[PDB]
Amino acid sequence: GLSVHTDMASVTKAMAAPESGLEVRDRMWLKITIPNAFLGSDVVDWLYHHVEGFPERREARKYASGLLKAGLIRHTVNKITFSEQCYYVFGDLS
Amino acid sequence: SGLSVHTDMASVTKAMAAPESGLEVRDRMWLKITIPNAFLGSDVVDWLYHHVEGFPERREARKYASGLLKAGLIRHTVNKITFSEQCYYVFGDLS
Amino acid sequence: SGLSVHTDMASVTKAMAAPESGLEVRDRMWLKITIPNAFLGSDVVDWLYHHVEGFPERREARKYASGLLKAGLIRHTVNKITFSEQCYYVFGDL
Amino acid sequence: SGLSVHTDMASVTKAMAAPESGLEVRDRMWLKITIPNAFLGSDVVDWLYHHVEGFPERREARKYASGLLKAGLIRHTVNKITFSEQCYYVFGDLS
Repeated sequence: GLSVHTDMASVTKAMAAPESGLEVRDRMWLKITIPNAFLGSDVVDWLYHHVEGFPERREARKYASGLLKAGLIRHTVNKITFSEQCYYVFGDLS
Repeated sequence: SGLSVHTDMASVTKAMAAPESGLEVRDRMWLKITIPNAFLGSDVVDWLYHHVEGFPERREARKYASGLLKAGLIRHTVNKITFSEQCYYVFGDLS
Repeated sequence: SGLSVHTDMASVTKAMAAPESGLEVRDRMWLKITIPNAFLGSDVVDWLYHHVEGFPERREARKYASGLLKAGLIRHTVNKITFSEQCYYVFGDL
Repeated sequence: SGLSVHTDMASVTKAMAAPESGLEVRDRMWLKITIPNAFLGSDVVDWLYHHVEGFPERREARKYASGLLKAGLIRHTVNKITFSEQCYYVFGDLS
């Protein structure tokens, strides 16, 4: 039904139709170059392994959330709540 | 040994930020965007090779996909010109 | 810069494999499998809630779906017992 | 409309399983496997291009990555022969 002889716009319209078989998703992943960034779970891990006084990892997560509230670490996107799957940078440490 | 829950917060943070602290710190971040009906360039190429007659090899279906981008029939999700199988695309104006 | 196309390949790889090399390493991988007519647990829960009368709220549609898995009317694709909306399923022997 | 909590369960399932039932189906699924220290082919190519001098463009860094897979210095996690940026690898025997 379709070939290299078919006009391009018609081929694309067929590809864009319901049930065409094109594999699609409602999410995408993008890589941004940001100097000196770090993953929320990596902060929590570092705290739990290098800072004494956390009985369970849950308490390290809570400290990292405190760090964000104080502006010692900062969100890279417009977000308020602490999250382990988000990326962060250091605050003003002057 | 040396840092505890009793240490000043700024000083902990500055320990974590020093060179050689062990914190995984790198020049990148990954972000999840919700974009309904987006698609990888490799899946366009696969669809074309499987549904459009006359591609002697897969590389010819890749070149045709690049032609779709050039024409505006598909569009990059970010500001980039060259076609790549690893990037995400959406459909252009099909009205 | 200390590495180039003149460096032996084995040494370049041991550099990439070193701690703190820069290379993103994580303890996971995602595998894509072709399985005609598979579906997410959430897609089952949605269909029951929209098409079967008498559920007071969505949670009871979730419990019904878990009942379908117990009965073998739907099946996990991997060896697992607990029903989850995020997992993939196929139909049982009907 | 026709189906309720009083309907036998097998019949509800057969209705859900019929063509045009409205059930969202797919023919691809994604499985997560816990593999220690695995990495994407794309991150290999990014690392090489960023840290190894003498690549005129990124495609030469990819060709180099492919060199590494042939030599067994890196290894596919599933039985695939050719190098792909979208697949996951682990290191080979490094002593």
